[PDB]
Amino acid sequence: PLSFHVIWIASFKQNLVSGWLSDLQTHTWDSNSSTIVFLWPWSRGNFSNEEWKELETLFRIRTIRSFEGIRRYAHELQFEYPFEIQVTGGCEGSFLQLAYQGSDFVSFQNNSWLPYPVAGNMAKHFCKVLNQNQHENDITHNLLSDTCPRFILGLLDAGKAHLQRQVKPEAWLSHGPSPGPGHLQLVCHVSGFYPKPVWVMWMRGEQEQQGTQRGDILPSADGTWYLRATLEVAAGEAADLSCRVKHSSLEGQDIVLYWEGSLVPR
Amino acid sequence: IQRTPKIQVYSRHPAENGKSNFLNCYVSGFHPSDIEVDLLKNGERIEKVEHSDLSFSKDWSFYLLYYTEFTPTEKDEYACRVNHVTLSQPKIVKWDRDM
Ligand SMILES: CCCCCCCC/C=C\CCCCCCCC(=O)OC[C@@H](O)COP(=O)(O)OCC[N+](C)(C)C
Repeated sequence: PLSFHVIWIASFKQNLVSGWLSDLQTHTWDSNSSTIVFLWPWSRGNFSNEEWKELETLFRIRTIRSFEGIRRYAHELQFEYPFEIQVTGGCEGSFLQLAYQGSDFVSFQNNSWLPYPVAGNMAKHFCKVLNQNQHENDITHNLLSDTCPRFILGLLDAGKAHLQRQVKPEAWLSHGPSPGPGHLQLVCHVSGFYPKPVWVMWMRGEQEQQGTQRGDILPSADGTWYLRATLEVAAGEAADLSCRVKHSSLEGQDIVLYWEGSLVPR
Repeated sequence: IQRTPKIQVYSRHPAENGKSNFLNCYVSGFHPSDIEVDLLKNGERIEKVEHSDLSFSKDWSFYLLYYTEFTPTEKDEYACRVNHVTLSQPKIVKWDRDM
């Protein structure tokens, strides 16, 4: 799923705007500077210095209008403090969605804001406020249908270098903390890999051990990923087990670690 | 609808005593976004901790990565301590390593 999107987090105080290529953050908005911070050289995409100036001014008046806009309309819409508004919008096909208090609330479809039905009349009356200026809704449409597609094309091009790099995983073995009585928990850690897709299993020779429980893939600050895979086994049955890792960056040469040495012990 | 954080603790590299490493605490799946997260060394707060920009998942729940550069010793225990409106008390998750 190749997509770019912008998110807005506003808490009622706190106002955060950032841009994302899926998991990867590419832009940040600094309000006091009132500028768009580019997190990578290629974050500018194939867009020129002057066109970025244009986008900043749009981001300028739009964020501050909307932030203060919510800030003013609260009592009307029965918004009780504290509350949070989140929106995300971008393209892949386009989308723009707003949540209130962590739930689906309204979304932008074609040319106007429509209330999610399960969100009551509170959402419908927010849509009346949001659908006042039709021209401003028309600007929103064009941002999503025109600007965002153009942008994501340049961005992927300019970022192709970074985006299609291969970083080899490293792996290691340890004892897991919560084994049942008579049992051990073997854990195989895999870190430092990019891109994300990865394969890891506990093995007895060529036989994959189907008890292998793979955790979530977790991020590292350097942009690589982390995963742990655990296997519960009877203690008298942990001999000859190995952890096998496959990854695009290894070109066929799996990492293979063996449950042995002080781990066994002896 | 309030959502309590999931808290996962991990190191960037295998633990090797006297070798520089990174300690991570990934806190996710929570709502509202107001949260307090500390990395602890021997029960004491670690001063220089960085975190990612606040973001959220498809289901609108928030997530953050906290991390710090550190050098483990035989003696030291590390953990992540989290407080959130969903928690009647700060929740503490240890860094499990073999020593
Ligand atoms: C500064 C970080 C982001 C840099 C992005 C640069 C590239 C621009 C690319 C494509 C165009 C943008 C696509 C998404 C825009 C969606 C339309 C749109 O209006 O999105 C704006 C929001 O995302 C940001 O803040 P708000 O304006 O406060 O949120 C909506 C306002 N409200 C009144 C509806 C609540």
